[PDB]
Amino acid sequence: GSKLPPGWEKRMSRSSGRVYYFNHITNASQWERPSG
Repeated sequence: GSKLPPGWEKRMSRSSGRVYYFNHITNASQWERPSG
């Protein structure tokens, strides 16, 4: 994929903000897309 590892969700920010992805191991979030 695009720099992100597997381990992720497509959470939403404050509400409408963005679908910042969120990892569930490390619980960081981001704009790219993982695929392995």
